[PDB]
Amino acid sequence: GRRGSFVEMVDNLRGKSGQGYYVEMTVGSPPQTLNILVDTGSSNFAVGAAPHPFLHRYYQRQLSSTYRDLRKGVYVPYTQGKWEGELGTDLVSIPHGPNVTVRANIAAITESDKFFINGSNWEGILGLAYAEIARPDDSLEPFFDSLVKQTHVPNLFSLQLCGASVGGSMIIGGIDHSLYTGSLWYTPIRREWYYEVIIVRVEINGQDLKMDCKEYNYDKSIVDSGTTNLRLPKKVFEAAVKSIKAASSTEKFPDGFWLGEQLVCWQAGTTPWNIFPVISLYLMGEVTNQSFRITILPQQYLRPVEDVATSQDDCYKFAISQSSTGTVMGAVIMEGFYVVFDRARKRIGFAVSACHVHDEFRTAAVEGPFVTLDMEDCGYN
Ligand SMILES: C[C@@]1(c2cc(NC(=O)c3ccc(C#N)cn3)ccc2F)C=C(CF)OC(N)=N1
Repeated sequence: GRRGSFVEMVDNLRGKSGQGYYVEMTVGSPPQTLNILVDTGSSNFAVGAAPHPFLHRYYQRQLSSTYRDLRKGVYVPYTQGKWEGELGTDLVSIPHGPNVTVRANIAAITESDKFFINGSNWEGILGLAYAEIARPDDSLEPFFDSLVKQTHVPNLFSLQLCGASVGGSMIIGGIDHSLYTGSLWYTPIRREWYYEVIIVRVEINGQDLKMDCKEYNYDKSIVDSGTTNLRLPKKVFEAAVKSIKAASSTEKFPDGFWLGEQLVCWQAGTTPWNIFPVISLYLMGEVTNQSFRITILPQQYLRPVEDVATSQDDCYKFAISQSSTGTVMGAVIMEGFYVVFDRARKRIGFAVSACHVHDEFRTAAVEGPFVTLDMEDCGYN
């Protein structure tokens, strides 16, 4: 397709619960196939390049006639573990994506810790965010930037994350209208580094948290397909769970559950969804003093934990958790919505996902417009 319909790319995402969403890619000539995690929270294209025992397969540079060494390394630490690699370029394509082949930067991973997941079916990570947060620096052109520069692929992508096997769609260079219902609503990308946005108001079951909105974006709010949780700043988390506790006080659960220190189980088929509140985030709109509201269900924040071998019941993780890095709108948010990363226009569109899991009483929602004053004061500097 060219606009509005891209049958080729529908259902091009796979994964497992809690292990993220991956797309099939090829690197080098002749083409080497790899499953690659779709990550809007980073900016490196990095692939396994050595026989780590967890890996189904890895990039074999020796086999590629189109491979070029940049004679430079890159060391990428995170909070939990790291990866390290050798920088180069090669020909990269997406079999179930646009019908093109691009020369892109590839970090050939040669050492890692707590990076590859044991039992997962991906071998690398596609950083979809901007050069500003690329490693080692902003001169290493991210994949999507190389894609847009070298081809006629429009400067946007969209994500439908569907939620042991998960599915979804990454529509590269377009939007597929079958993937959502109702209207897209757009929030401005504040700065092109992460996919930074501003949260303007928070409601639990319709009840405003009544916090200084500056808190909601302390020090950052981002959209991140490479994180499971809805992550909230601790002050906001405290307030949020306090209200979530109140709305659900029809039942009691240990404190640890709310901190994700323990899991909570119900007997098969009898999860009290209705005891749990909806969560609504108001996002800055396109227009001065105008906002919109996205609403998620317990279906989104209470996640099935499948691999619990010491229990026979239906066990769940509370997937809202505190943070030091700001708000992270991960899979918990994105699984409710069709999300349009409108890079050309510096904006992010949300619409009700045609695939989000709901019940017969409550649906995920995108609603507007609303009148919100002082939305700029919600940003942090
Ligand atoms: C570069 C990475 C990253 C992300 C992941 N992501 C996942 O493993 C993962 C798991 C489940 C879901 C879901 N749903 C999404 N991503 C793995 C390794 C990894 F290094 C680092 C962080 C933390 F700082 O956050 C983001 N967005 N990306």
